[PDB]
Amino acid sequence: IKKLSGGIRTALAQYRELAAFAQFASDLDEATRKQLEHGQRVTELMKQKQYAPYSIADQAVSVYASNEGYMADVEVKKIVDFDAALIAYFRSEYAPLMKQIDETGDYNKDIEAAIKAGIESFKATQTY
Amino acid sequence: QLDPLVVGQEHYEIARAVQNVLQRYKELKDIIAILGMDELAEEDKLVVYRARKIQRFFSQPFHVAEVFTGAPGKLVPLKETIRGFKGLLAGEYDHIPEQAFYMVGGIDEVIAKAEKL
Amino acid sequence: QLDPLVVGQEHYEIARAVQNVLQRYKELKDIIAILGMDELAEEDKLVVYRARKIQRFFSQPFHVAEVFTGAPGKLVPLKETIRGFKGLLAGEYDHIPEQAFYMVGGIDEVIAKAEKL
Amino acid sequence: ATMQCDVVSVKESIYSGAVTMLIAKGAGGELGILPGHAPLVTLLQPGPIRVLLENGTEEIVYVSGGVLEVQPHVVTVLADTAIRADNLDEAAILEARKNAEQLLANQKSDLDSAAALAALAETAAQLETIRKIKNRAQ
Amino acid sequence: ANLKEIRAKVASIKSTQKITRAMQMVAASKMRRAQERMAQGRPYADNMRRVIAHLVQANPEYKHRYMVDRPVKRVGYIIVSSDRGLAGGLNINLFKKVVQHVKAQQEQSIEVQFALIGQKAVSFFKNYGGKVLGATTQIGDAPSLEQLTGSVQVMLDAFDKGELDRIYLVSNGFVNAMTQKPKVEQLVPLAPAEEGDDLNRTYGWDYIYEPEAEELLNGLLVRYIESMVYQGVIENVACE
Repeated sequence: IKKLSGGIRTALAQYRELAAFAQFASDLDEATRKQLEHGQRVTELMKQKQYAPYSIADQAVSVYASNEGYMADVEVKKIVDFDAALIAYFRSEYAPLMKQIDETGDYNKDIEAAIKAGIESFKATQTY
Repeated sequence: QLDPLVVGQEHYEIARAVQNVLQRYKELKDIIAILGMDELAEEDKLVVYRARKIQRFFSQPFHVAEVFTGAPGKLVPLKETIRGFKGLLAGEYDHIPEQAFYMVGGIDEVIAKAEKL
Repeated sequence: QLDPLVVGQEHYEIARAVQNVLQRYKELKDIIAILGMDELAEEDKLVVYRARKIQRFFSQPFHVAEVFTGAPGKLVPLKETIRGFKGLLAGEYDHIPEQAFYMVGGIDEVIAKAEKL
Repeated sequence: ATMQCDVVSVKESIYSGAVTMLIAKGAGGELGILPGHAPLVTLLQPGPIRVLLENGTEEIVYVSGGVLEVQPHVVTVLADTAIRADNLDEAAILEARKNAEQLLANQKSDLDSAAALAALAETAAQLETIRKIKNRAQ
Repeated sequence: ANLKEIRAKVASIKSTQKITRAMQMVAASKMRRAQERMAQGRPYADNMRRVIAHLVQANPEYKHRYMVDRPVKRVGYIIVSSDRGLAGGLNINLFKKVVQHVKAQQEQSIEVQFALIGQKAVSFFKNYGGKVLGATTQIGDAPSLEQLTGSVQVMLDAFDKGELDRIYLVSNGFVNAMTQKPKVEQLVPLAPAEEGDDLNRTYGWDYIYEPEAEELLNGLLVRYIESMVYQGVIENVACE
């Protein structure tokens, strides 16, 4: 959590700085446009239902997926559905990694590689 | 009491979509007064007719009042209202004239009006 | 005493017009300040200039204030005041600089001070 | 040997490269280009321009009228309206630019109006009812 | 007191000032983008000047009307301005200077004919009246060769009948990124300017022409003056 929170922190900061540019979307520069898109996506990612006590494994998976731009293609309207479906698929298929993450919370090259491989797998096998 | 768990998911979706459409109607008036409809072609006009019939659909004749109606029942269940709003949002009644929506209780009544005029 | 039955028609109309112009300028002040002055309507520019000249013309040197400023006092009959204000509101003095309306007596002194400038 | 073929229009110059063969259609009609030709100026009919490079590669550009100018050392053709003539017509291509320009103008007008007229007036709407009551003690 | 509405008003003013500065950045970006078109209009004028300079040097026998001057009794004006407002004091100061110019011309007992480009200009010119010869509107960021033919066409077809003698232009001088000085120069009475070139490097040969040179020459002058109007319009857009 400590090693992954910084990405969402800087994303929300840069989105809040230029919140007034979301009314043109026509001729703004490439960097500003990308920053606006990422800010919109992350601010839609923070949407949370009620009585849904996320553990740390799904939180980490979703945050890592958002950090590396693996959810950019997803339409902003269906971001919640994509996130929920991805979390459910990971829970159904990759259970031992979730148990290991929930038990200890450690981080390693192996954990990151496994999470990225699972995300790449979910990119095709499961449709939201 | 607009929790989707208790009021129904369809109820929540229809209510939110209708409110957003009405908000789109609300914002268009200033731009119309400034520029007009020269910009708004094939866009934001469909919302104009849809929210016109939406605003006219809230009208309802009242039982105790006798000055403007002959004590009509019009005590339709919720299901009729949700079904009608869903159908109007979908677009089956988009081509129906907007002035047939005044003083109507149910979808069957406005359909009978529309085929009458 | 400011009613047409006591002071006559002309006095009442002059006073009402002066107060109306001053109120309009006070209204325009804010949009003049925060925004520019170019975007204003031409009538608004005329109103601004006339109001500034009007508040300049209400100053007068007193006899008992000669110690403070060193200038002799002036006494103005009200007929000259009505003449000058009617001329100002008509638009006859739209070319006179607003500096010539400061600390004078009648409109003749205004003309002399403007010419000397 | 080759010869730098400079095409220029009022808006922009779209091509400038060394080419060897230039077949043009003047007032008399079709006429080619070879090195050492006597310089001349000729009105070009509203058609396309065909050239073949040293390797034989062809470059096609449309010109809707213009005056020619070719001479053994420099080559320049001026055109009022010119674009690469992938087809005998260019309206179906220029309409996209027309749509882009019209859309940008309409959006810019909307943005200017919404950003300025409503917002500044709303800010300037009510300020004096507070200034007039600064010294109040109630 | 109404303190709650004071904090609300302060928040509203802050938000509007933020969007105001954002609009300033957008305007700066558009200014830079338009400034990027500052260079491409010159080579056409250079080639056209060179070819007509050679044409007149080789055949200095017919003195054409477009680069000669005759006694002046009527002149023409061209105005280019903005389609909307909030463009600063640019258009109004430009029009103050041009009205001073025509007032100075009035003492010589000569009237003027003009056609303009811009909503503000037609509005303010109809608010005081005059003689107009055309109108245009809604040009936007990108003016075209075809979108700006009417004004130059009416000026040309008025001058060619002897009704007019000299035609000026009215624009704004983009002296650098943040300066402005209005300018007034003639277009139709083409005066010899920087004509000393191509003389020392004159060529003993001459081009050959299948038609008579007259149609080519006057087509060249038409090309020159549409380049003038295009350059003026884009320069005014960049300055505005």
